[PDB]
Amino acid sequence: IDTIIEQMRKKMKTGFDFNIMVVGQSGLGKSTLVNTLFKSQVKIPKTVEIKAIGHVIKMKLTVIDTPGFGDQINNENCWEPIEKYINEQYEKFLKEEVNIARKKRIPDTRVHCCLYFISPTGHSLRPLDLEFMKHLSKVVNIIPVIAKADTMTLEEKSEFKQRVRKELEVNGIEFYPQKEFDEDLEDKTENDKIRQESMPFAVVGSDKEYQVNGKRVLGRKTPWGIIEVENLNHCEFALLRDFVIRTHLQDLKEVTHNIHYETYRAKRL
Amino acid sequence: KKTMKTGFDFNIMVVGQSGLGKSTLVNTLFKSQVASSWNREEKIPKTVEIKAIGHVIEEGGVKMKLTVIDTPGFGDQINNENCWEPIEKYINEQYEKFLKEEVNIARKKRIPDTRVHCCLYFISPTGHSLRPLDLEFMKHLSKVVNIIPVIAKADTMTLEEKSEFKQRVRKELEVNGIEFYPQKEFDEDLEDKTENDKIRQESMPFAVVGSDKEYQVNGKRVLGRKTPWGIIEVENLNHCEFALLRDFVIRTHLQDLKEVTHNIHYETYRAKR
Ligand SMILES: Nc1nc2c(ncn2[C@@H]2O[C@H](COP(=O)(O)OP(=O)(O)O)[C@@H](O)[C@H]2O)c(=O)[nH]1
Ligand SMILES: Nc1nc2c(ncn2[C@@H]2O[C@H](COP(=O)(O)OP(=O)(O)O)[C@@H](O)[C@H]2O)c(=O)[nH]1
Ligand SMILES: [Mg+2]
Ligand SMILES: [Mg+2]
Repeated sequence: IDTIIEQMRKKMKTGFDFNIMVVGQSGLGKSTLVNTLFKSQVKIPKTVEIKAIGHVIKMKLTVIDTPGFGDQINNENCWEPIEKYINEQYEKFLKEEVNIARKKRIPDTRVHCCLYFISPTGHSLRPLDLEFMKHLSKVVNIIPVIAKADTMTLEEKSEFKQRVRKELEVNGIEFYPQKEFDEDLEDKTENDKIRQESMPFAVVGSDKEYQVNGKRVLGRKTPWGIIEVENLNHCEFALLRDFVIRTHLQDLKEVTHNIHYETYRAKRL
Repeated sequence: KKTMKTGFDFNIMVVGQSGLGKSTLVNTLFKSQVASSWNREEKIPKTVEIKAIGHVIEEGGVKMKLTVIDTPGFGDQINNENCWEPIEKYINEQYEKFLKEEVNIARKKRIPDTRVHCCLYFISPTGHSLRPLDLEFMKHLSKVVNIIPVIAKADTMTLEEKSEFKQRVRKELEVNGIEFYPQKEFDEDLEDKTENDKIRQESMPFAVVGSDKEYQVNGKRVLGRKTPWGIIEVENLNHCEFALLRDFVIRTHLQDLKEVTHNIHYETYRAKR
């Protein structure tokens, strides 16, 4: 009997893979948001190693948690461990793609999406964050996210989202969705809304559940009330959730393959 | 009874990375120590120069010149080596001034005192351990001024998060030999030690919320932050510990801060001069 239960836990073939990474200083809620993402589609220690966690939704969703980077006294080249991980998956894929083993289906561990967490300071972006995002954008789709958005009043949040958008433009930071890859009027219309209003996504994370309106929901219980993570009246996690998992999942993979990976392959060959 | 002149000068400096509510708390300190007033509309600009703001304050009937020194943030660059040197320089510049002035060739009855008596070091509520830059920065400052660690934006935390983080900060500071005020080395007897043990092990670091804006709560206007869920009241002990910090620095330990500054820190400067 005990043996019989073991095979059941072993287990689900999937049609495709999607891989998201979270990146930024320690203490910004990255690991919490990883768990939040997983609990939206079904104490946390400091993260000391890059770790990939997968779950079947059929698709295999992998979320890659990372140690804090860009939070030290000296941060020169602090992006290199992340770059190394990303390029390792490109190299893996390159060799799998030649396909000597003649598989029908090729495993894809490449990072299709990188959530870059920005601390909610109210002020101009850190030069370090600008530099970090610049290096990452060369090799992966970057999506800027404002961490711990419950830190901000409504006015502070609007002001800061606008500041971040302006400073990304001024500094020439490539982030997804890139205007360069808008196909038509429908894409330009939807993506302009995303670029100019929705982004950067101001999120709150929690893997704790509370009953609100007689329903179990993800929420953050502060001493002043329960912040409902998936309620758009409370934060923008649901906008981020739907953007990455529903509306632009396929687009993120296509840019990853046809642009970032092809750039890797070009340089490799 | 009461007179126009101030009894003494008291100088507080706020230090920490940008975006931690430092400049806001500067404004909060002055507003808590004072009328019907319209709230600030414009955002406080990023602080890019060291700036001393002074006002005559009353506290328990006595007038003091309270100066709060606002400072630029740090830690936001690729390379933050030696980012404490500008603050160290200001602190030493005041010691130097006092040294040149205390000779008192002008025969003044009172000597103007611009020395930093108290330095509030703001720590981001990160949940884990301290940031290495913060540890190093505090380690350097603790050798030349009185440091009090403060958890910034404490409304960021749940009650359990706040409790654990306070302990983690204390443990980190102790393991690293960081002698923040009240320094154990200067504990003079058992009564002193028993009392300062409580401060070091329970009171500190203070978890604060800052706001120089006022909102009506149950018929009274109070300092607070207006969130979608409610008003976080800065001077309410049930909401945060700003009131404890203010009372500690302005009333109960003000003179002790000044004495440690003059008899220890300033004397070490003067000896090394
Ligand atoms: N205020 C606030 N705190 C959060 C949020 N998400 C996580 N936290 C807390 O922030 C601290 C660090 O979270 P963690 O997930 O470990 O961050 P990481 O170091 O970036 O992985 C913990 O105390 C969390 O409970 C959030 O959305 N808002
Ligand atoms: N959540 C929270 N935000 C605060 C607090 N105090 C200030 N702020 C906000 O934090 C941002 C930066 O404040 P500022 O005083 O300029 O910080 P400084 O750069 O350290 O001087 C502003 O949006 C403030 O309104 C606080 O106690 N809690
Ligand atoms: Mg983590
Ligand atoms: Mg400031």
